[PDB]
Amino acid sequence: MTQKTIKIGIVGLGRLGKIHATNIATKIQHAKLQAATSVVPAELDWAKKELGVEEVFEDFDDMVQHADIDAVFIVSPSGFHLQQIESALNAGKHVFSEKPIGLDIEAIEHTQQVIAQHANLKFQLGFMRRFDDSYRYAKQLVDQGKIGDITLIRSYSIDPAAGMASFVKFSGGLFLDMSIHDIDVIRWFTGKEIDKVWAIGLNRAYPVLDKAGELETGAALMQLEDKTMAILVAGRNAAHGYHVETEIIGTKGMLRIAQVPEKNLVTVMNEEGIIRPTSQNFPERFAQAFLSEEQAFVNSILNNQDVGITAEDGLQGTKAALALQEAFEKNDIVQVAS
Amino acid sequence: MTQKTIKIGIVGLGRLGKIHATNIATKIQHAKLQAATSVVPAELDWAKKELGVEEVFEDFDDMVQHADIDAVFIVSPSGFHLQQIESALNAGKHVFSEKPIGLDIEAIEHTQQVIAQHANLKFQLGFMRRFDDSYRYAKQLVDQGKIGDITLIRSYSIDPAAGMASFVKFSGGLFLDMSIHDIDVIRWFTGKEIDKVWAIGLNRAYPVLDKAGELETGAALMQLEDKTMAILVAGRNAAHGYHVETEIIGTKGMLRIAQVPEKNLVTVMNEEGIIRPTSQNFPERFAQAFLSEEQAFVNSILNNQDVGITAEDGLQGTKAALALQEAFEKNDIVQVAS
Amino acid sequence: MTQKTIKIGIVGLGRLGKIHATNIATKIQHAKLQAATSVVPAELDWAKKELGVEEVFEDFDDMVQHADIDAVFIVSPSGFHLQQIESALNAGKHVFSEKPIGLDIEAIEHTQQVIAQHANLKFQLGFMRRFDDSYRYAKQLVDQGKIGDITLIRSYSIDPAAGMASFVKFSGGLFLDMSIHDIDVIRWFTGKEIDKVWAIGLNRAYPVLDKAGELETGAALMQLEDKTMAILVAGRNAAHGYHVETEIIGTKGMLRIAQVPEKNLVTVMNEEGIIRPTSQNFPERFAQAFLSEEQAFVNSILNNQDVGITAEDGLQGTKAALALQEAFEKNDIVQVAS
Amino acid sequence: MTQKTIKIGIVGLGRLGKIHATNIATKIQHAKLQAATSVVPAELDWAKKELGVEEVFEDFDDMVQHADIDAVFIVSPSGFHLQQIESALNAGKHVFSEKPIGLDIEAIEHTQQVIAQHANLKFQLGFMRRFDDSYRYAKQLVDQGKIGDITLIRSYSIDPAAGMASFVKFSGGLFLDMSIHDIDVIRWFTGKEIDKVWAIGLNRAYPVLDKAGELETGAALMQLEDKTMAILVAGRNAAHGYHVETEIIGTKGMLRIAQVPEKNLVTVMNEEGIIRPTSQNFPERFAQAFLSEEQAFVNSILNNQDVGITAEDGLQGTKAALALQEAFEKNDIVQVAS
Repeated sequence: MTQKTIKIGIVGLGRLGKIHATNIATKIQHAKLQAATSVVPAELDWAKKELGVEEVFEDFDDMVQHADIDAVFIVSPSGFHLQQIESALNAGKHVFSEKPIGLDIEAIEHTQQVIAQHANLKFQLGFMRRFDDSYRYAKQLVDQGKIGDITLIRSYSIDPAAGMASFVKFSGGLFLDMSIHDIDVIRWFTGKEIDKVWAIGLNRAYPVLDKAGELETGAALMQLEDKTMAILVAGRNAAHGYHVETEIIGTKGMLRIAQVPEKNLVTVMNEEGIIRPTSQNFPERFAQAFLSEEQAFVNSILNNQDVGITAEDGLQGTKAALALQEAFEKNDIVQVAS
Repeated sequence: MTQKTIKIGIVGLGRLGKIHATNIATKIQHAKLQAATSVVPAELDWAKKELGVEEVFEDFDDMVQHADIDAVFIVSPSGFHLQQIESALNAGKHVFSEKPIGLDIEAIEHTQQVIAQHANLKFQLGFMRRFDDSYRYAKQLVDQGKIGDITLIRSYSIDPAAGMASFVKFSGGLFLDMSIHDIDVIRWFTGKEIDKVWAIGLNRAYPVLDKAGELETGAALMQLEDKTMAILVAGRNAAHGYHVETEIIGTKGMLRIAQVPEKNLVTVMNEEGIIRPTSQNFPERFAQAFLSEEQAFVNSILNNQDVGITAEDGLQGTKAALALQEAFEKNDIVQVAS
Repeated sequence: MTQKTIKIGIVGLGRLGKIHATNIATKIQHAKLQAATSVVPAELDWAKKELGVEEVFEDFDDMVQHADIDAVFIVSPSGFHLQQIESALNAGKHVFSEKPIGLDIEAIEHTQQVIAQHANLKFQLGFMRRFDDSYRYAKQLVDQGKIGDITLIRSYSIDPAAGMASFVKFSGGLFLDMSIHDIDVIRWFTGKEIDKVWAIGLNRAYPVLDKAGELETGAALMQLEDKTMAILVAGRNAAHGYHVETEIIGTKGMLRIAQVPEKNLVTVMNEEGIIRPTSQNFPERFAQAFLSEEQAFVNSILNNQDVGITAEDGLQGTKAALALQEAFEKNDIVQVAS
Repeated sequence: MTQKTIKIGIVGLGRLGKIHATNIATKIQHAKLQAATSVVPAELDWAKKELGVEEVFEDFDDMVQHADIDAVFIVSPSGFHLQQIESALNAGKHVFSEKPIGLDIEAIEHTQQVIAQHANLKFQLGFMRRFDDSYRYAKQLVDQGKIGDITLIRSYSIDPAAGMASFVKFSGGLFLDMSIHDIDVIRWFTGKEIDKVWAIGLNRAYPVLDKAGELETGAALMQLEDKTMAILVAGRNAAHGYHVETEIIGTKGMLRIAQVPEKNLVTVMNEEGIIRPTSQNFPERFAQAFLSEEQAFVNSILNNQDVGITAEDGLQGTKAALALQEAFEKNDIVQVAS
């Protein structure tokens, strides 16, 4: 029978890792979750009991050398992405990596070289908004010329207040954590790069974040290479739920993706007025996008086609995020290319 | 100087009467509130102090015979409308009357005759939705042919729950009280008459209304002369505010007027979700429409033009409402013309 | 390994049949599409090529007697449902049947008996709205007591105008075709039965439907056993897309499910105003619900649990729809139990 | 009789001047439009014919010295505001002035001194958003503590594309023209001043604006004195109508004023999807606010109360706008106080 089953090994079984693992094991066509790596025991036992994973490992290199797998999903903390990407490729495995690709520009370029030396292997970064139905619908309108050339993009990513308490005592920075997907969306929609940025921020609700070098809310203005404008807001304290919204203003029109984060098709009317319930967290909002990107990765290997999300999209995402962080600490305009 | 000041006398200084009186005295161009009639003393003192009305009367005929007025606003209880309309016309005064025109078909036809014998005097019924900006905008689309021929109209009029307690111990019927404006809207938009109706109702939240021969919620289905369909819902127990909504389905499109009763342009987002505050009562929702119909009445006299709301619109409104009430009591289909 | 793979045979490979078949073959866990029955050759070849179905049949009884299947999906025209349900159960197969269960009350009761004689086999009717995320969310609010007791339900099912031309030359009636899901929704939310109904209708846009004994738009008012009110509208000519909307008015609140049929989270702003794109047809709107009901059927067999959609829900749906049709032809109130 | 009629003279009978003049003459209580000044003949003839203005003048000082007026409305081009304000106050007239107060900081401080020397005369600047029902409703929520302390304000003012052609051949700058009301809104809601700003802009749709030192779209990021953040967008090319929107993010919630610029309560559904018509221009959107601010000015004189909009609100508005313009030309962060 034609085009068989891709056996996948996963590393990282935190919240996001468990989503990918569960999806691969139960919902994704032509895929099997064969192996898992974690150095937390309870996580490996979860993988065996809940998902019936056959091979467990305490060490990533041990998994890639010995497990019966064709591909890996890297969902470890960001500091490990580059070394795990390189090892997997060197052992002849296809690679899906969560964002960001890495944290250090020099180290990222070393990985770009390794990736280029394995052109026969698929490499995909987890920019899942590119697979979200609403984002894709908007991209289609833009590609068809329906709003003309893009003059301004505004994107907000604000985590729910429900997670603030855990964060306070729980980073890498606000823009690195929260805005990388927004940076990618800007590049994806425009085809252009970010030139210079200024970013400001505030810890009003939780001033303890000041001493921790963290931010609860930040905003940025960005000028792109052709003088295109972009506005970012990132935050960790949205009272109404998970607020991810992207606005595109063009010469012929305007559109918004999730102007408000509608949960479903239910409207409630009571003494409080007219109420639309909201989506509450990222797994709820982006459930479909996660499944679609996972399936796209599996199909890319089976059909030997490139998905079009490159190490370069990863590098630029990290670079712009670093530039935003630097602009915030200096409180001055920073050029991204520097 | 050209086209002077219309002096107006008012009878009825309940909630609605006070709105008209205040508007005429302070906001309406080319009008003066000259006289007021009421047999509640406190009301006449209010009219003198608050509005500086010059002539007060305890008797309507006394006012129309002796006051220095050109026109009257009849805002008395519905049982008095016909006799006050006739008296005012016989004394040579222009007449604005609140709905309904009257309660008894035979008595209404007697008044139609009196009105016909005074063709040089203006007569206007208070169907204020015809002057509401949103209703007028929809009428314009319909007249321009933008939704084609009308196949179905659904109209809801539901008073806020906040008034239920006072109503319980406080009628004429639900459809007479609440649906007359909806009946007029149906006739206004279509140009057609209502043929047969069935109406049902329920006193779920306040079953004490059963013994009082009143209804807290009722619904009706109506077939118009050309087989056009209409649906009515009337109620006294809306939790979210004052719900007045009209939906028109046509062969080429559909529109809704106040799908939800938005208060203003403010959206609130908090832990409850996305909230739109609502309008709470009729004076808030129809403030503009009241002012516009009052000004139209005054201008109709000054410019000697007919506004186009006739005693016949009044008769048919009362007739259809009676038919709905009869259908409800019999629990059977009733033909309106009978 | 525990709880294996349910092999399914399908009959009916029209539009809806192909959706179920594709889903079962590619997306549903623990299921295999093993066999297909059709007497259109092209359909069987589609099933073999596209879905790799192993066993094809020209005759339903041949499939149920000889194919290697544990369960059947009946997606044939409604006139065949009862005889295929009985045959499948008699051959020891679990049964999913699309709506309606059947068309003749007497014949339906015969099938109810056969079903009762096979209590160890699962039987499920395709009322997919019970599995839709938005309907389930509303049901949850209702069950939690959040809108109090239900006083009125309004449900609209209107097919897109895009299908009118094919329908004209293409029935069973409007209420049978379009309103069965609405009838089920009413029963599901309330727990109550429908007592008496009146239905009217019109063929304004396409009067050729008059001679065919069909309806393009119809409306109905229904009184339930406890004097609960329900309003239905069914149609085949919605200009804006596929309009399926359910409104529930309670003593403490109100909710609407898909007040407007939003396609996604994209809002467009151009010279036409503010635009929300709409879902266009049933497969788009109810994609999730179809997958969920299919998975629920498969899991019900594996876990030996009843889903709770019975032959009785089927009987009552057909009965009320027949009553609506009779009320329309007589233009009079009809009691459902008669 | 108590508290008489305020006689008003107006200068400036362009689009905005005609709105104020018409309102004062026909709608405003206790006011009379007595005199008009213009050096365009047709404008004075309009004032006499259309509004029955008694005294016309070609020279502003001639009007203030000789006309029978108690107060003046200054609706001349911005370059004349300061000299006309001073002259009116010196001749003992109450003053309403449109924004901006003036263009030159030094000249503005000279006028502040003149204003201080006439403390017995009312002075009011035309920041009409402070009188808009939706803005006032939001201010009320903020004052009541309902969204906590304000962390970010985003305000957009975008003129309709319908006016671009006339503008191209038709300035003072984009931020001066379009963003002064937004600056005032920020100060009004927060009580805080703007510290530093960066502004960027683009002439994508109409690059001819480059040579004219004008902007079609601009964006700005602002840091306020307590590290509060603000985002501005100003433009002249909105395809969907007049887009004025203000978003306030607080520690406990978020609100938007006119997230989309809804025209009325009508929703249209046709082949294009679900459509909300939009307001098209400033006179339509802010009709109510203009009437309210005019009435407030008249009442302030009659009741000898201060409205609370000062020359200082004017100075700071102009200062911040100049800072935004300077930041744009330098493409660098500018401190407002410098």
